[PDB]
Amino acid sequence: MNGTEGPNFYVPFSNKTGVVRSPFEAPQYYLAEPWQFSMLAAYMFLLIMLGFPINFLTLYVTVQHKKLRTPLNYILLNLAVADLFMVFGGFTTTLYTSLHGYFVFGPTGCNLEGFFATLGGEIALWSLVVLAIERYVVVCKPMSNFRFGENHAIMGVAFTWVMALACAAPPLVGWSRYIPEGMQCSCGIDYYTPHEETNNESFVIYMFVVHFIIPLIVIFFCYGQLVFTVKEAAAQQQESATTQKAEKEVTRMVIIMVIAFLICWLPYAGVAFYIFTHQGSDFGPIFMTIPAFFAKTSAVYNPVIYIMMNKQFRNCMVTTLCCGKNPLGDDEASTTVSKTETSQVAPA
Repeated sequence: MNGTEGPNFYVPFSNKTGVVRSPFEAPQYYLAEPWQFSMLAAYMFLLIMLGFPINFLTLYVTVQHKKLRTPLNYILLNLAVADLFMVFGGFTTTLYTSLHGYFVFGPTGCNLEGFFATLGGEIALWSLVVLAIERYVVVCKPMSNFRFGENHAIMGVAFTWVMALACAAPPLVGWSRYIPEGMQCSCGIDYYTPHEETNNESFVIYMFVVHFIIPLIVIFFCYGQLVFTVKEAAAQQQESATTQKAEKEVTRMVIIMVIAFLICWLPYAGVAFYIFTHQGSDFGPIFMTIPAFFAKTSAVYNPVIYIMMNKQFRNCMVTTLCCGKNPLGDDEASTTVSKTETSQVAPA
């Protein structure tokens, strides 16, 4: 093979020189400099330092605050949870793996990186499939009476977790295993070899069709059906008594989360596919590695988006720090939500 294969792994590098050992048992410092793996070791550490306290902050604020109860805040809390799963779970393995330069926990450590990432990566995706259908019913209106209430929020969150576990789990009972990637610090599904002992040429097609390409058509469909109804446009301080202005401000954030998804995943999906088509071709370590760790900023953007645009949530998380007794003058145009302050608006 152009790229070396293993019984339970695959190192993308030539072995005519005769240096390649198992990423589980041995290091991989022939793929790069002695301080090149320190990048990843410092990258994961400085990412987990900003991943945990933002996801835990989002978790602390959303549940403690009242007005934040629509499917908007349920699903984006589900993401904050799904993202915190990664920072504490899958990211800590690859931090400790990148600290040594190889999976010190064995082939089990490959799963910790490959399980939490594939799990959290799909909850990031299928959340947008729930949020895509939310725009479809309330805005485009096939059924004008129907609207996503609190019931469909939890069924949406429950729906996201079922799809993620139907992708991440199956690899662990004789199906396509997780194999180290590039510098062998990130660990993803074996699309590197036609390992027909465990259906590595077959099972890879399952995830790229069911757990990927269908969702993006669903999101481009709802974004596409909004060719007439709600195109990219703006409005003043309030509309429909501070309803449609705040509602359309969420519509931005719903179909902005798909924009950020496409930026922080296509790069991995393009390279991961490039290796399936070319099964064991002549490609280097850096070519594949960057994609993976680049893509491992999905445990931070969903919180950032949930904060940055939505002014309904901006004023909420600030109040938890000090705990005051009344709202600011600029406000949100629909009363700001706080722990012991004005989380209230009389409906009209």
